[PDB]
Amino acid sequence: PVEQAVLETFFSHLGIFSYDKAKDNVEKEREANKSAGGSWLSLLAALAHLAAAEKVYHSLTYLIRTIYTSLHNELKKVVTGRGALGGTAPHVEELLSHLSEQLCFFVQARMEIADFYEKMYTLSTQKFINAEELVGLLDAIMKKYSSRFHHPILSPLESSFQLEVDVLCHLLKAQAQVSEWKFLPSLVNLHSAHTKLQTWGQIFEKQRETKKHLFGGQSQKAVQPPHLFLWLMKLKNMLLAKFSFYFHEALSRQTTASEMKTLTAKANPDFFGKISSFIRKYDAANVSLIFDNRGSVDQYPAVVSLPSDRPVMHWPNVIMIMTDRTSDLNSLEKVVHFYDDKVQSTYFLTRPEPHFTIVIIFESKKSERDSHFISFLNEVSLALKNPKVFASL
Amino acid sequence: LAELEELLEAVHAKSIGDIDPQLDCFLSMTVSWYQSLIKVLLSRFPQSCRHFQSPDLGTQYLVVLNTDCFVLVFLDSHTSLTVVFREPFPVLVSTYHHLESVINTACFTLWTRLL
Repeated sequence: PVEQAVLETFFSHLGIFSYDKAKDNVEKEREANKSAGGSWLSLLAALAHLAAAEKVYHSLTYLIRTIYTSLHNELKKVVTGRGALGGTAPHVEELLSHLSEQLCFFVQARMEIADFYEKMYTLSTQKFINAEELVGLLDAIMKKYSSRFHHPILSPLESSFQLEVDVLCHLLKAQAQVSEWKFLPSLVNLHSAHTKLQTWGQIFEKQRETKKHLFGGQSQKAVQPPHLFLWLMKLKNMLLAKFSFYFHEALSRQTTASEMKTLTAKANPDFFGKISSFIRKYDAANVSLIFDNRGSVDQYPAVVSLPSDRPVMHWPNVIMIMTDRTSDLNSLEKVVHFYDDKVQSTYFLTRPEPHFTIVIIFESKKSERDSHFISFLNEVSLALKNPKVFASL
Repeated sequence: LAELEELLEAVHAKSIGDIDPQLDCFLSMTVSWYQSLIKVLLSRFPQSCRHFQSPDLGTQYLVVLNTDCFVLVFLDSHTSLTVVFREPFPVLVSTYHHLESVINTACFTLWTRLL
């Protein structure tokens, strides 16, 4: 049937992020079929509204509920509008009703995803973000919306949805896995997220190639990816950089120092390089990122140590500083400064994570008013927590 | 290759996913990932790794001998990860230790592709 072909073309255009082309095609079909059944016109209008809503969601400018509710209401009216006065085939009417039900389910799923994105944007301002709760909510939403729009007509839309949503899940567990000092599942989740991003980029490049073919040989602007895709890529890069910073020793043990440094320099941000530069400039005796293994001296081992192995002599001093300043470290924003006259050592401790502590120890008397070390620690903590990516998402 | 195929028919092999579900993700690894893992295993343990390939290189078999138990990685370019035991699977620590080294090698290869 002509209606099925038009719907398939519109869905294919939507799956390639060509919302404008799909909307134009739907409007042209509705205008050319003004004498057709009312159900077909309602379906075309609902498809145009859904394409506009999908474009808005991809732009991520709503950070949408009203548009999704209107689209769902239109789809429900189309499904319940079993008007035989339009002359359409009964099989075509049943297919249209099934498509309307699938579109309503997809609209509800999109509204849930937008609500989750708004919640993430709101929680971006929090000092600490609970990745486990977000991952659980995403898994519950995916299970609720699982196989809700598995129609072949909605094939490219659903494939465009889950491959994104799961990608977000691939980030979320990673954000938990990095928090729990789990290297293997964090790496697996990062690889899955990178694969999903590459899959989305394949469709983006296909759309760009189609646009270039339609526009001829002119130097047309490349089809930029939507804000959601850019935010996901930035979050994946930040998570990979954080994992490289936390798992620097494991990666460096399998290669040479120069190769490890070159690999770390590619990660944005390169925490290891910045730490090394700060140590060289400030002549810091040691910089240690230690993960708390309690509940999972040995209880707080130095996961990362620069520029050498963790000083055993400064271990009990750091332990005492952490124990005495537990309340200050729990705020995850304050930096604790301690001075030991017996060893003449200056220690600056920060807690960017509830299970991770960054300690800079210098074999000299350093005043607590030295804003350079405090600013460096605050910047490192902000990079580790990564609230800027979620804020800009 | 023919002798290894004939010997595999009279031996007991169990997939990696059967022992631990967390390794099932390795069953979905790509052919390129399998080849990279095989190369990494050959480089790490050249003395204990045996490589058999078809004349057209369509089928490649990598066995990391421990000697009654070994880990066999089979890849068909035109993939599988199972532990081969001469006798039936026991209802032991050395076999687990051998699997741990292979798991670390597979984990190391996966981490390399992410950077």
